[PDB]
Amino acid sequence: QTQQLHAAMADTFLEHMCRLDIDSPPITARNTGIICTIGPASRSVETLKEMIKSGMNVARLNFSHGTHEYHAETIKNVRTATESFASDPILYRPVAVALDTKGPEIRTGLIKVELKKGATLKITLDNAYMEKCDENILWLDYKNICKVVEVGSKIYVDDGLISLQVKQKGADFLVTEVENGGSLGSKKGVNLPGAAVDLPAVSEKDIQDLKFGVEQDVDMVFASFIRKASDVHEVRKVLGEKGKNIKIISKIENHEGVRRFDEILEASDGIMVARGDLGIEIPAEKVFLAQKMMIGRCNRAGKPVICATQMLESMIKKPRPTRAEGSDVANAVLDGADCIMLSGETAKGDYPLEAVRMQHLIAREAEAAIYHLQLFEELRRLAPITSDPTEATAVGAVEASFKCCSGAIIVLTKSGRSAHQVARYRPRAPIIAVTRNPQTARQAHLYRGIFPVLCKDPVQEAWAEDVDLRVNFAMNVGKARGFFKKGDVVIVLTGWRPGSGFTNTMRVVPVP
Amino acid sequence: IQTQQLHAAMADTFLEHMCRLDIDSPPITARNTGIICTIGPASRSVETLKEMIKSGMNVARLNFSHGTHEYHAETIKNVRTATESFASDPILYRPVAVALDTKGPEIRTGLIKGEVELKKGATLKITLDNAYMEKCDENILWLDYKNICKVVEVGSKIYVDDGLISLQVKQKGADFLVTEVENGGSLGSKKGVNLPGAAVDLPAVSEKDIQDLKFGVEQDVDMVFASFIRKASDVHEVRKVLGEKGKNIKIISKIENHEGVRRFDEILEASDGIMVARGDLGIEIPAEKVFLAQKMMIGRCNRAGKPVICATQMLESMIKKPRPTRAEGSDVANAVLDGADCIMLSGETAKGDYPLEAVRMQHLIAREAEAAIYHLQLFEELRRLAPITSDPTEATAVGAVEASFKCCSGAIIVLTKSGRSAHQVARYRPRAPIIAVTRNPQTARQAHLYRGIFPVLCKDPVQEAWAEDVDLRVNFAMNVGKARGFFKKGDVVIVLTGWRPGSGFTNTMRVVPVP
Amino acid sequence: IQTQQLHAAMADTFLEHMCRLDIDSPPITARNTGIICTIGPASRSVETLKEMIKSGMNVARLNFSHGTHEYHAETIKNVRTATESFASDPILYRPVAVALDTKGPEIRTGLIKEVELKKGATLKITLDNAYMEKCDENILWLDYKNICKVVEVGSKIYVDDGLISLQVKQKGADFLVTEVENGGSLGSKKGVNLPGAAVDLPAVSEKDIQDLKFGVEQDVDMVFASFIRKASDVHEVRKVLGEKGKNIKIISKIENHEGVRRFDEILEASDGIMVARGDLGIEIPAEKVFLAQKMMIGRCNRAGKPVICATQMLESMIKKPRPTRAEGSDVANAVLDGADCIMLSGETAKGDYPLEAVRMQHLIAREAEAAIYHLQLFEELRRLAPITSDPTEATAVGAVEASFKCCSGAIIVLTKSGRSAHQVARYRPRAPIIAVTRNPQTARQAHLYRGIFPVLCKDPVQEAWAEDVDLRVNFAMNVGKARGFFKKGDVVIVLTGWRPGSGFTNTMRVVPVP
Ligand SMILES: O=P(O)(O)OC[C@H]1O[C@](O)(COP(=O)(O)O)[C@@H](O)[C@@H]1O
Ligand SMILES: O=P(O)(O)OC[C@H]1O[C@](O)(COP(=O)(O)O)[C@@H](O)[C@@H]1O
Ligand SMILES: O=P(O)(O)OC[C@H]1O[C@](O)(COP(=O)(O)O)[C@@H](O)[C@@H]1O
Ligand SMILES: O=C([O-])C(=O)[O-]
Ligand SMILES: O=C([O-])C(=O)[O-]
Ligand SMILES: O=C([O-])C(=O)[O-]
Ligand SMILES: [K+]
Ligand SMILES: [K+]
Ligand SMILES: [Mg+2]
Ligand SMILES: [Mg+2]
Ligand SMILES: [Mg+2]
Repeated sequence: QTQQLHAAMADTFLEHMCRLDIDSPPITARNTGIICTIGPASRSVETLKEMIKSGMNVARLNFSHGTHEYHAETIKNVRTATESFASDPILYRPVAVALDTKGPEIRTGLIKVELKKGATLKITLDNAYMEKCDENILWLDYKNICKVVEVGSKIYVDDGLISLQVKQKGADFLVTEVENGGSLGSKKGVNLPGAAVDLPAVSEKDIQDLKFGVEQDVDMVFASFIRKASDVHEVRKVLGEKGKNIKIISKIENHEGVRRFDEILEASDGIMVARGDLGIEIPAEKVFLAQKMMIGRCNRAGKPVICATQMLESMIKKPRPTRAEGSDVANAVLDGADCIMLSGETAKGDYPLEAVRMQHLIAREAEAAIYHLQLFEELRRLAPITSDPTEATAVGAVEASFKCCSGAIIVLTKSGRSAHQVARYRPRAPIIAVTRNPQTARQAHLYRGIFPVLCKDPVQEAWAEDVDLRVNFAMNVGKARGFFKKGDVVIVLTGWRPGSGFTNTMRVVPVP
Repeated sequence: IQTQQLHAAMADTFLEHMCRLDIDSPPITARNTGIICTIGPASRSVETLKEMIKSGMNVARLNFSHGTHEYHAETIKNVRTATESFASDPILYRPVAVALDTKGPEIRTGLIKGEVELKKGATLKITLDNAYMEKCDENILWLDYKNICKVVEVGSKIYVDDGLISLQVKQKGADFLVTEVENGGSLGSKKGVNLPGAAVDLPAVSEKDIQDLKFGVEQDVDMVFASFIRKASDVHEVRKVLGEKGKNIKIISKIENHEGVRRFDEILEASDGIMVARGDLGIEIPAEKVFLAQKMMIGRCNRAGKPVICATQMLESMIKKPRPTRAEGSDVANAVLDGADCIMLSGETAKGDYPLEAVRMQHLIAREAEAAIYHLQLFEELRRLAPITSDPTEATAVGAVEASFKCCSGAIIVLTKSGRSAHQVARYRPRAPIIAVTRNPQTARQAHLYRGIFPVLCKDPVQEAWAEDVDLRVNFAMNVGKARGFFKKGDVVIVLTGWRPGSGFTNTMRVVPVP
Repeated sequence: IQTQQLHAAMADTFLEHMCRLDIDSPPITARNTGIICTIGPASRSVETLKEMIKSGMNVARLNFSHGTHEYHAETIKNVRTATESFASDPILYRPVAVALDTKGPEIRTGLIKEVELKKGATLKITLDNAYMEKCDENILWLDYKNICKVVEVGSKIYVDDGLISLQVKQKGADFLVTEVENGGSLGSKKGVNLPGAAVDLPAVSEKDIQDLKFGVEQDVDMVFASFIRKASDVHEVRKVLGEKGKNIKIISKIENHEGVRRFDEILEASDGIMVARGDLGIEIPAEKVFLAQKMMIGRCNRAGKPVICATQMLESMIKKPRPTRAEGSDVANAVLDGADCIMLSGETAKGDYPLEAVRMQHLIAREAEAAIYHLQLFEELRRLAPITSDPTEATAVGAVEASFKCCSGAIIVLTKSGRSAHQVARYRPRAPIIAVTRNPQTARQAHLYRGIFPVLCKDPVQEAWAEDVDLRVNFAMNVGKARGFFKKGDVVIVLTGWRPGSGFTNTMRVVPVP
């Protein structure tokens, strides 16, 4: 029994669970993409190389902190570490760069502090106190707060750990009662659930950052606090035609984003289940519901989805994660998430590498436990009857791959989409996407199962032989990575002519 | 609005699928189930034999329990004359197989003394005395089976003429038997006799059977329907007689008795296909049990990828009437819904008053039945029970069929020499017709045994560049498709080829628009 | 090893289920599908009519397109004489329903001057009543006096079970000139069918009203209403049956294109449906019948209402003691489709082998019932069942579920109107439903539903209602033992109510047999 072969042959979901075996080793290929946030603990080229070794697929820059040149330097360090392996196209791994926006977030000022259950707290908009915060007065970013808050509303501060109830309202001040204490630091996040904030989804600073990313030639944008389709369209407009290829991933962080989800998903390249803010904005017991709902609909719609925030919190201070954290990652993968994300764990943690290694390990185990019979089956029934060659070839390829127990599905692609279409049907076997486009190579990490492979060889002449060469390139990468051996059987997808959108050929071929 | 039960096939449950079946939903012009017609007095003329091909006959059956070698030699000639009369156009031409159905170990009566009527109660004597072999009446009756008195019993039931006459043995003699008529009816000349629950010792392949098989090999037949097969060793005997000169001739075992049903897995395994011979079976085992046997055998053949023919009395009524009974229409439909590769007419086309109308009716019902097939559940269950194999051809076939459901394709075009590339696509039961393009005339004719395979014979000379030779055969299929109304210009199609010439290199699937 | 296809029903897939079907696995002695026999010259005698009950006839059909009112009045008397001849023993006694099948809006020819028709030779059709008994190869008379208004130059006219076909060449005022398209010999008073032509004959005619009112008086159990085409036609039958016969079940017969199309409309207004294949097979194309049949049986199963598969199930046996392979196959499939009842017409009305025909239906239905994939069936019937807060329904589903679990020999159900039993039936248990009632009419009507064994209690109403219940439960218990449905040690499901009167069933008990 390899990678839960006996588990996947079961008739029922329950019999499948019962047959799950801890002593059944997974395949060396790991399908779920890993996204790491880069900060003080992971910024050095030296450790940044080791994160790629450990399995980081995408690098996140959080734009709610740091200056433009702080990030410009981070990107440089990432590309230095990444291209340090470029001297060997076979073992080399593309690494994407992601810009996560600040967005319409509310922050406190600087502390001059411990708060007590009962003791009152005044909230001012007076900029004279913006660096003089204590147990009596507190300053905020949101200068229009007094228009949307209420006598009796709950205000949450610092990851929703401090809660306050508004007793009295003023013109530019609010009198609150501390409902649960804890200590208050500098520049902390503020939430207002059940209160319709009027801050724009794309602000002035947001426009600056997006235009900056376009120039830094980023791969994707994680747009914070998206609440409707019109907000997604605004991000597109700002990115413009110069960055029209940059992927837009909408972050669902609030009640409205959950509710107008179908509206949003439709207008976006992908979705991130931003659990941090979401866990404050809606009740904490409801998050798993939202998470599973969104991952399912993304799976149904073939668009990428990232499970994010607090997946391994413990590891910010500890070398081993809690049982619940290990359980959380596994389930996120079993839910069908394309990518999983580390934040604090890799930005400011004491154990950034161990945290990444742990994500690889769990995702690989979780991928084996996937009931591929029922999954692929249900994904067919819900797939549309289409007369598009590419789609038909993709379904057929995945189907063939389950039948001949193949080691990989090799796919030649320019824009990435040929590979995207194979991925949405979730084969067991890894999809090796061979492209010459460096950007689509990096972007391919958003999709579950896609192993992007960048070809550096010059364009041969006879297009037939040029194809063959790229196919053999994939073949060598496969052998070297231990995805398959010599005698093994493999699926190869090509097109009848050059250019995007002509994939129509599936071949079953033994390995050289 | 809603073609070939598209709304019916999209249902979640088998019951919801039945409820959504709509009489006003027209089927596709392609009909997948093969039709096999028995040729006799009513269908022997080249002239009417042409019209049977027009109507949809795919295979011609010669029943070798009647007629002389040269009677059949002439029938075959007439068949090939009618078939090649369309050969002047490779696009509209249809290959037609020839089948030899053996006499086998059957028991017959003698001739009625110069129609005798039998009465419930009146006794009847059965003699082996060859002096009475042409002097049969209500008192004496002669038989073929000279070893009958060794396997029959005082109290055994003997059935005569399609099991319509029944007799109980009262006394046993050395060469005679005294019986009591249990239900009457009139007795004719040379009628079939059945002995259920009595182990007959007649050989499966007799001397006459060997003569007929060797004759078929020489007449270059396509398939053998072997009567009264009871075990694997009987199948192996047919192989041996057919020899190396006729090693390509398909062996279809006919299940006609209790033992054949029981050692079925043993038999199917050793045979190229199976025929559910309902006529004799319905006498040999209880009539209420036939449907069980039928459904069991069709399912196991579907599981095993081997062809299966539902046979005998599918449209009896039409021997004398232009319209079939409601039960007969229902029977054909169910046979197809059960998953039968071919359906067969016997008396209906051999000696009937309406041979053509009988064939037209089979086409019509089979086409309607094929639309009503719950393809979601069928294909699905055929995957789960398909073996995990590292054979390129098989993987390409499954993927092709899968792709065809996805892009709603009009056909799956398959280049094949031996037929097997096409066989492997057929066992997964696509909606779309499989157009099998071959140069081998024999595999073209044999391809009719498999559900969904449209054999197409290429007469063009071998082009040079093998690449272009392939392209030409692919375009040949394309033209046949357009002309037959299987697909139009803009339509999407699946094409299966190999990486090099020779059998067993199919590994390439292409999704291609039609010229 | 393996009783009534136990190994076949344990399969994971429909295909694996087919493969595991075994001819050497004997069925249970209980047979669930109801048998309906048409009574005529061959089966009219009290003496043979007793033997039909012995063989398994559950309902008796009277075809009202032939015979006079007193012909039928006599037939009914003979049926009730044969039936009550077993009444001297309540345990072995079997209730037998009486059914009135209407004539309806049918078209007939006149009397022959038999005459032979030839492909090509022309034929004139007259409405002139002077020729109504002078029919030959040149002239032919008809019932439908408004025919010339709905037929066309080029229309096809079918005569005698759709075996003769004619094409209209010229149209007149009261005549039609046709060309014979396929011959055959023409007899007296034969059925005529006009497909694709909208006939304006009323669904319930004057004669139909007379027959319905006659049935009400003869205290019939059900009405098979011919040529129903819309819900308004069903409502007309109700009105005529009135309040004096409001308990008489209305089974609509689907015989034409319009009836198929407005089926949901019809089924919804009717107590049940009959797939009248004879006329339907002429009215719509013969290749399309199986589709219609399977569609209608499925929808009736979904809707919990009875459905009868009818006409030409065993034609061969009108003249032969053994049926054709196709006929044996047809019956089986009709049962496998989920039909509540199967019907013999010519086979028992005018056949040479009425008894052998009934015995054959028993035998096939019993084999077919064993082959039923009960896992998938019951399962799909739950998913499509409505979430209801009705006690009776909940108790029925739970009972059937319990019966699959404890491999029970029966489900015993006390019922007055029959409905408690109807609700258990629609979920299709393996085990036979023994419905114990005192109402003689609901006992006879219970035969319309698959699986229901109606049992009539003749004992006087005991006093303590608790003991009165117990007695009826023990009555069922004795009937079960005597019929060989179960033994002493066996386990059984019992359904009762908390108080007397209809619609209080809410109690399910699992009980060993005395
Ligand atoms: O970007 P897409 O839509 O995946 O297109 C993939 C294309 O790549 C090919 O494999 C060849 O690519 P090139 O044109 O770059 O040589 C085509 O056959 C196919 O149409
Ligand atoms: O059904 P078969 O006998 O395996 O035929 C499949 C063969 O057809 C082909 O497409 C053409 O074969 P030939 O060139 O020998 O005619 C081969 O590539 C492939 O091996
Ligand atoms: O099917 P119905 O007409 O609702 O009959 C069920 C009724 O029969 C009983 O089992 C017996 O009551 P009766 O004595 O009135 O017949 C009741 O408990 C129950 O309400
Ligand atoms: O921004 C995030 O990652 C969040 O809110 O979880
Ligand atoms: O062999 C046959 O076809 C039969 O017995 O019916
Ligand atoms: O009347 C009928 O029963 C029919 O037409 O089938
Ligand atoms: K024969
Ligand atoms: K009638
Ligand atoms: Mg956030
Ligand atoms: Mg035979
Ligand atoms: Mg009728």
